[PDB]
Amino acid sequence: DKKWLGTPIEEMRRMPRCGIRLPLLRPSANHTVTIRVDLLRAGEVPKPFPTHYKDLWDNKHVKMPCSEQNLYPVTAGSRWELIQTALLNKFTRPQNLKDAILKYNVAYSKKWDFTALIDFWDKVLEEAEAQHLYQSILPDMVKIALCLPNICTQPIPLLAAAMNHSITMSQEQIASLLANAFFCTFPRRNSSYPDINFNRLFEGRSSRKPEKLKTLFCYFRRVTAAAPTGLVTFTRQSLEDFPEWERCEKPLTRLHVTYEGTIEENGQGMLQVDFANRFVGGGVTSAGLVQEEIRFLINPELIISRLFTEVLDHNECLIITGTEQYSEYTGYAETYRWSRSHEDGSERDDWQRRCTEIVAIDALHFRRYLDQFVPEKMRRELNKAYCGFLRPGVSSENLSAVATGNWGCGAFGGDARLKALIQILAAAAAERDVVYFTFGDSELMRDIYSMHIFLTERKLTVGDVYKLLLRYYNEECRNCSTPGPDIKLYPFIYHAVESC
Ligand SMILES: Cn1c2c(c(=S)n(C)c1=O)N[C@H](SCCN1CCOCC1)N2
Repeated sequence: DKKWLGTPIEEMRRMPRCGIRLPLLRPSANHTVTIRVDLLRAGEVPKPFPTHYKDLWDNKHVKMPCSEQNLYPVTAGSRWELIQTALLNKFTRPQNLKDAILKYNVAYSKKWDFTALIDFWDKVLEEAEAQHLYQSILPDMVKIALCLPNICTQPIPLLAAAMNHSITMSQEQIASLLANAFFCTFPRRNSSYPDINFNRLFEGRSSRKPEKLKTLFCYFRRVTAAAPTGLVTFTRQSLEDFPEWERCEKPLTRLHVTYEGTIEENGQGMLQVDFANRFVGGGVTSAGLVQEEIRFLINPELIISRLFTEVLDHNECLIITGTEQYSEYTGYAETYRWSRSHEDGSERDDWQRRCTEIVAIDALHFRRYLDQFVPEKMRRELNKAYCGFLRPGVSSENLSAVATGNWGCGAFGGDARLKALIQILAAAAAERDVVYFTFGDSELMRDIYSMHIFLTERKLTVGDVYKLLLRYYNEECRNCSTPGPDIKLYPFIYHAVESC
């Protein structure tokens, strides 16, 4: 019968109910704000700040395609003018769009294949849908792209390694930027930053790509038909000091665990985990289609993090507040399908951000299964998850539950039961409750619940549990001569505590 165990999800903290009173929104040395805060009003499109376009072309800011420094060989010409001339042409066939995009990407005319785009337009879409694409949706996308200098007036700093910095920008500004990424307009982006131009979406034979395309066009149709009115914050967070895990005296927090539901639907208002690549977004603009890529497609405002977010080091994460859901889907990887348009019902905070908080924390890839039991590797994951969960200067009463699942399992070779306990410990250290979705695995739900209530009823601390993990490594893994150990982790823990 039972679909969930533990503390009722109803009893877990959610935004906006649990939220702090936000301080007044204002630009500072660690907070770039690209709109007029004095004109920010519910239901109104934000006004860019500053009024006129200002340009920075350097190694600390986004290089905007509309910069006067974006040049091409003719003598130097303005590539932004070239871009306008190429994209301001009628499209009636997919070749026309390929040819347009290549005019200002000439070096790539033999490298970039547009097969997935051609197949999408010709062999996937209905003729009426193809007609709406080229008569309406693509021209509306060109227009919002070419409007970039009036929209995105303020230089956008890169979220570089080791920076603790926030960018708050309008959903409209994002739309402009992402329309540019679709048309592959971002200069010098074709090494420690993810891809942002969408050229790899158009390439290859793949049945994923039509579905990706449908998801993104669903977004593009919405935001070019009627401007979104809210804001989005992107915060790179980088911690210097990490807990001494073996000395940590904090108790475990509450747990709800279920084999039904999703982070995104059932974890509304909670800190939602993105099972990230260290290049945020992973394969979203290319071949990937699992948990991160899906989330970046149905909430495409996440994709713009790729424009400005340097690859995550071990002590870093990216926290994104206010992205909106535009699509629903079914399946994943080979069975992923775009279903329909989604009307996001989320409330907005006092900064006009959707009450949706997503954190990108990248797990390690374990080519050898036992490697993740090595203390250094356990600590690495604990500290990554901890950095992703901690909100310095906020009381625990005001922190939502963490909504997560089988982080780093799948292609990355994580043990689900180890990673569950890791996330439980990190959450406990950050003084947050845990809502854990096992994604159909009822046995995993029962196991995580059983271990959690076992440790809770015996009042073991974070440190107590971590020490038991070290004992597991020292007795069962270290001098282990086979691919897996003699005894599994949870049984080992039960026997070791029940032995005391
Ligand atoms: C929406 N969603 C969701 C997943 C999870 S685990 N949860 C909790 C969730 O809410 N996986 C996916 S697709 C990739 C499947 N692999 C399953 C094993 O783990 C790694 C990844 N989508």
